[PDB]
Amino acid sequence: AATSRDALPNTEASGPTHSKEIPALTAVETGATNPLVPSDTVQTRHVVQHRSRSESSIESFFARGACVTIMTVDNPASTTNKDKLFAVWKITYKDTVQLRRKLEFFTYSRFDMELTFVVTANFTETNNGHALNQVYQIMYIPPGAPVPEKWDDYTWQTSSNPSIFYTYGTAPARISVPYVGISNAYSHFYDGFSKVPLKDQSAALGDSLYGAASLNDFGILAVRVVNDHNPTKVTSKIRVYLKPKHIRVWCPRPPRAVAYYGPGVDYKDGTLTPLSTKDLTTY
Amino acid sequence: EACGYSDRVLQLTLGNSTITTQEAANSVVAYGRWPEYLRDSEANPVDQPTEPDVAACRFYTLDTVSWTKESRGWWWKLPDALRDMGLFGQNMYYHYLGRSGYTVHVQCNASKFHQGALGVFAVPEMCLAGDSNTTTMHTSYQNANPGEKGGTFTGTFTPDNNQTSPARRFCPVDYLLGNGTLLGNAFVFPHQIINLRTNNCATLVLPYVNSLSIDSMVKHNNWGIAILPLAPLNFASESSPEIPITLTIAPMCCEFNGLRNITLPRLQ
Amino acid sequence: GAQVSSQKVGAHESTINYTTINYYRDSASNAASKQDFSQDPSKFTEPIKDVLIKTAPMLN
Amino acid sequence: GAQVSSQKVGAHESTINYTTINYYRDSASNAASKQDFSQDPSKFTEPIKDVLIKTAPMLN
Amino acid sequence: GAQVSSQKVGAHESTINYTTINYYRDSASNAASKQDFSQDPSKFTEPIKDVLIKTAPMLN
Amino acid sequence: GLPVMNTPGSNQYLTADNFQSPCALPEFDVTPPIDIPGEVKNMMELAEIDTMIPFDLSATKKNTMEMYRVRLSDKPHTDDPILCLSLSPASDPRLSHTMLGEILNYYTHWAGSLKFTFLFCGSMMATGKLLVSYAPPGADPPKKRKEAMLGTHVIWDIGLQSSCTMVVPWISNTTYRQTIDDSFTEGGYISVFYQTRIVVPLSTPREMDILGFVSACNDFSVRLLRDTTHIEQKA
Amino acid sequence: GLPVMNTPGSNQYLTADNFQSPCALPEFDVTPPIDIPGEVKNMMELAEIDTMIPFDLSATKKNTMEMYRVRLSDKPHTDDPILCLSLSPASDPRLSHTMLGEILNYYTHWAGSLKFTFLFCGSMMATGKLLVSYAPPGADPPKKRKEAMLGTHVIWDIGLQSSCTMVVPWISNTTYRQTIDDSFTEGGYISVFYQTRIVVPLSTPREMDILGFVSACNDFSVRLLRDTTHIEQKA
Amino acid sequence: GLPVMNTPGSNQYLTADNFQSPCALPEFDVTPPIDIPGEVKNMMELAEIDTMIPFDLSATKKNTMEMYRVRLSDKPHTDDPILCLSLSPASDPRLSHTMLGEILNYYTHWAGSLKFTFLFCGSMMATGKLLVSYAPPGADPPKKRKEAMLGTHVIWDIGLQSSCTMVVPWISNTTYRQTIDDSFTEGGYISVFYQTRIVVPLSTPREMDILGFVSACNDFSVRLLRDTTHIEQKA
Amino acid sequence: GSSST
Amino acid sequence: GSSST
Amino acid sequence: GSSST
Ligand SMILES: CCCCCCCCCCCCC/C=C\[C@H](O)[C@H](N)CO
Ligand SMILES: *C(=O)CCCCCCCCCCCCC
Ligand SMILES: *C(=O)CCCCCCCCCCCCC
Ligand SMILES: *C(=O)CCCCCCCCCCCCC
Repeated sequence: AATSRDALPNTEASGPTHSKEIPALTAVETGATNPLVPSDTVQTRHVVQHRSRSESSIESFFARGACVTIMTVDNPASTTNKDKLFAVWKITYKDTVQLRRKLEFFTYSRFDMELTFVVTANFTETNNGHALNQVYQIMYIPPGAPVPEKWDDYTWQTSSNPSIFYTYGTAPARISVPYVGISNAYSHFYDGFSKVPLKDQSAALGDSLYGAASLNDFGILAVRVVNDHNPTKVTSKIRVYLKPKHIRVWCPRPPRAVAYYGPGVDYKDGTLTPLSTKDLTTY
Repeated sequence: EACGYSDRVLQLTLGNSTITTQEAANSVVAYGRWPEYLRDSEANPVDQPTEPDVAACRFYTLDTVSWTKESRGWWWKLPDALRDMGLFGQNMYYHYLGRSGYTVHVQCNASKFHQGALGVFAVPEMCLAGDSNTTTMHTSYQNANPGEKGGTFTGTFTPDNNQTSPARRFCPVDYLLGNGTLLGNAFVFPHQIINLRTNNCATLVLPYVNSLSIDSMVKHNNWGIAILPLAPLNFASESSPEIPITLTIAPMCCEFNGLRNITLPRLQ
Repeated sequence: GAQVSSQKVGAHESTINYTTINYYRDSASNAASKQDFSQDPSKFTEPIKDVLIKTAPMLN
Repeated sequence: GAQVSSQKVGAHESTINYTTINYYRDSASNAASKQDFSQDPSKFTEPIKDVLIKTAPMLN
Repeated sequence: GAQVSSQKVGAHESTINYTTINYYRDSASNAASKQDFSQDPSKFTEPIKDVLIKTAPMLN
Repeated sequence: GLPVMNTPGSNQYLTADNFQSPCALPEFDVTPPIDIPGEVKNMMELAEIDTMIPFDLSATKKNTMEMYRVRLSDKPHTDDPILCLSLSPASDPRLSHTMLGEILNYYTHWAGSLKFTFLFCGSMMATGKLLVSYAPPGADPPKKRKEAMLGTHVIWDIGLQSSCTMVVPWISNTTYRQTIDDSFTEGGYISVFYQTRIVVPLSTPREMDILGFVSACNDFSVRLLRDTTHIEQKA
Repeated sequence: GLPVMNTPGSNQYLTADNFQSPCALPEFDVTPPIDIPGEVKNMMELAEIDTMIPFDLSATKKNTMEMYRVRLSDKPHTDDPILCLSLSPASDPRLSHTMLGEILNYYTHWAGSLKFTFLFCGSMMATGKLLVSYAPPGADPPKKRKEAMLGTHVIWDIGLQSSCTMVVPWISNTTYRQTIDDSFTEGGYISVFYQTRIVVPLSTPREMDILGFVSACNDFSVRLLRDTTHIEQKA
Repeated sequence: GLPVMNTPGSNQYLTADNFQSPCALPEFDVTPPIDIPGEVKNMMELAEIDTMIPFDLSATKKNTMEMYRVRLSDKPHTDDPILCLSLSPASDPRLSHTMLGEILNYYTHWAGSLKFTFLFCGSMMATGKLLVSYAPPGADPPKKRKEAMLGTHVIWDIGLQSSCTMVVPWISNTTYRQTIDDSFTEGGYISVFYQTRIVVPLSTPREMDILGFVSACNDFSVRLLRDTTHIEQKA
Repeated sequence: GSSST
Repeated sequence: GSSST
Repeated sequence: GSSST
């Protein structure tokens, strides 16, 4: 029944003491933190406490859209030697660092995912030609479904994959997704492998990456400009924002202290000294 | 208690095994959850589970290691450290799936004239960092899984530069808890400290923790045990003191699903 | 199907309320209520088997 | 004319509901309710004239 | 959760009312009600310890 | 007008959305339904129907009637496999094109129990005992009866009841498996062995076929709808 | 259509907004939760757990295990500090990387009482009395026991209860302090002194370490969520 | 979607609008109010407080302390004015910078009664009777006691009650006057005269100052909010 | 008015 | 439901 | 109709 926006406990007035009760003395070897409050070691006045922990609830701590990737696409002249660029991104929160670090204060999590898409475009060649307003197709390709090989091949039909057709210059696109994990929670850390190496099998055959579970965890987003080729080339970027709604988290962890180095917990030489010089008896 | 009972004096009995201690600092139950069997409401594989009970839920003692002034720390993974322990290991390798909780009892006595403090941490999903700066996530199954001998921490990161035949092992730097986070914060994990003047053991009761009700014990370790000297060993005025550290661990409420022929892993 | 909840009113100019109607079948589409619960830190701050009484010796 | 139905709530943060009002005369304009029924597979899996008892011989 | 208040009707063509529904959890998001109170100026115009009777000498 | 504020998502077209829209043919006289036999309410009903497995996809037998026929003979007892198959119902080439396999290829995730039924098509005079096996994943895939025996299995005695069923019970670490080859969500091994041997009298064919069928149990389900790879339209 | 009038804010994307949006995977079969141990409901629960302070950030001790060790010895009594620390839990380099410090760096404002617990790691034979001090801000930071004594303090007697806690009570002018170094919202001074001296018998180490821990009290809170400076992604 | 039709006004930003908008800091822990003395609920409360008039804006006295001092002396009786002032509270240079004048310059319209209080600052030994006058507009502005007498006035006898108040009653054709110089909404004339003369004994200053104050009565109001001309920001 | 399912 | 001022 | 929290 205690809610996140409830006020914290009042300070009760306490006077002088002389007893066998020893709140100040403890033993951290036990694994416990001493539950003390100011009235245990100093004289206090009565204060009616109004402050609350509302903004540090798990939901409120995460209640923000974070950028997780930038996808690049274009629409060139038909005469180009290089193919029309469509983008393919393997969904993850580990390409950027900020949301990753926040989620990694915890070992496991459950949440509904809100994805918001901000789309910007520009001219590249110092031309004077124009381009009519672009429509973009953001196709979700779940693990197993055919990945596009060309900006215009059959897969963009999307009979079953979810697609967003976004019109340039309109409000940024947005969809929600349920908790889609194949486990009862998302694992931010997996201390294991996806294969057991057997003795009767070759080393190559039993091998797999440390800490990786499903190779294609959540599938792909594929993005294209739906408009046909245009004389003047336009390049666009799709910025993807992830917000974890309706979230639950388990098993707290110390936050990432040295720079991220890949999708695992690995660290690079030369980045291992976060702390700065400060003298023991200097304020 | 007025009839002599103490926080410091405990007896633990599991199966045909008993541990006594006269210098404990209470004992810890991780996240306040005692180990339990998998409930029908949370169950997933439908076949009748194997539950070996006293045959596997008993205290197994691993190889004793040695604490010296140069020790940087030790680590073990569960269930890996127990993979060769009597009928627990057998039940593990014969089944696809398995889940288990543990009582971890770390032992280290000295004398009223020695000093030092070991932080004993139980970490869920204790993913450790690799030795390479050319490839991430490349620690081999064999090196990730030392069995009962465990591994150790180092004070220095030193990258494997042999690109022809890479070592493919962890390089766990102690002040970074071997995983890129600061050791001073490891206390948010279930822990006890063996501070020689106060206590000669640590006892951690660990529930099965995972994002699943049951999983591959052979592919995945649920818990990591990390022991690090928070305050170094010291004795009288000797330059080279040594005291032993012994781990005894008991599986608890372990059950297994998916029986077939025995798994024979490539461990070297 | 309207949900009427109260606001915690910070700066002031009765209970002031606000209204919420869900427009979609899937709860995943819903906004966050922010009507969240708190809990005691004990599973992390006092994970010990024998209950700690802070005025007493932690070790006896 | 509002229809109030419950959501099957998957991830959690009572019954959570949602509201639906039809804006058009033609049922063809309506969204899909997704409030669908299941049936037994028997017309395809057991199309036999004499009822099958699985513990018994299929042929006697 | 609808709030129904009356308008002070200036130019005319019963009580004419208007409706307000708050759409957000945070009272900070709310519009201003303009349903404000007045007070007596005394704390500024008569801050004296002994109550002033205007027909009487201010000094006696 | 009513004061309104346009939110993100405004004006997008999500192909999976579920909104109302204006009818282009108002007051149209719709033709009523009639009670056509064979109505389906859920795709898993189709997955619960037995369809036949193309077990023998050898270079010469694949894409011919022969791929459905597993050849047995009255040879002396061996502990060597008649067939070996991976429990990857949407991706193993022998399962992926069955009706179950096909429906699973429109979804990303599957879960539940399955069942394999074998039909003996030799003569009435032919006898035999076979061992049908399911080994959950994690060990060496069974290549000898000795290993297969240790896992889930049914010893099939051939006789008047022509067919025998082995149920592959849902035994998985994850709550749902992927519909692609994936080591983390691997399903293990289906295999068939000679328990004794096929025995025939004289004047009888010494070789015959068995046919195999797969279907889903009532606890079987799929999720996360997706496009299949089993059809395409190049150009 | 219903007459409507688009207001300011229309079509913007505020990253902190809280709106509904269409589901891309309708009728998806969600996997139920299980009762995983260790659920956290509020980040301040983590702040109430003791984590160890890197007190000695000297050029040679920083970023090594040694930074957590405060060295004491049995030298004759002095009134000079063992350590000196600013009560700036999010910005002082010794506090900013503790779990408390880390969580505070995602917020702009903090308030409430804190507590420092010290652990004596010398031998059982070692005795000693220390003075742990908190001086609220505004005067000369204590560099001698004489000054530190006059403020909030605990005289710690070393013995069987290995550890001792000093509570830094919430004593501030503002209702919330800033999570950066700021003179207006400064917190004052934490310091530790020898009350008597460490005394050891013969055959005993004459030098030892104490370890220190910080955690939040139940009246502690934070607000105004913000990005931390404790991680970055250059390029 | 619900059929809607965008009306005129859609997407504009009116700076005087009153709409809801999304909160950039959700669940923020607001600091409670405390009961600070001096709360104001309406700007007219400030207008009801007496502030001092800069009557003498001569080239040498303006923008100095001297502008507030109206000099009187014990000279023989005259019917000539001590001061003359237009009732244009927002625009006459002597009234426009008083607190009343200042608040009126944020509004276009004013209405209601006003009051002028004069303070005699000569010595106790100084006596005198003065005539304070208000002539509503439309005739020759009073330059002689003879004319001023005929309008609204108070004959002030100097004595122990140091001060005297004349109320300028709301007497207007329009329901509200403009806060600028305007002949249609002109307010008339304030003036002060010697009724008898200031008389002093010997050994006493023969010249002294009176100070004047203006404030609004409880029936006073303003409307149509506007920007003032009393501040600017060139460049 | 309102139906409820 | 509805408040009325 | 309406729920009230
Ligand atoms: C039209 C756009 C549709 C977008 C559909 C996205 C569906 C996929 C959701 C991905 C969920 C990612 C969750 C985050 C990561 C996991 O926590 C960890 N790597 C552990 O499993
Ligand atoms: C419960 O909701 C009954 C009251 C209905 C109030 C008006 C609903 C406003 C419009 C909602 C439209 C439907 C959303 C798809
Ligand atoms: C049943 O619908 C009675 C309650 C009405 C609730 C408010 C309706 C919201 C606007 C619908 C407009 C009409 C659609 C053409
Ligand atoms: C109290 O509000 C109950 C009556 C509801 C009246 C219709 C509400 C109109 C739409 C409000 C939508 C919710 C705003 C987030």
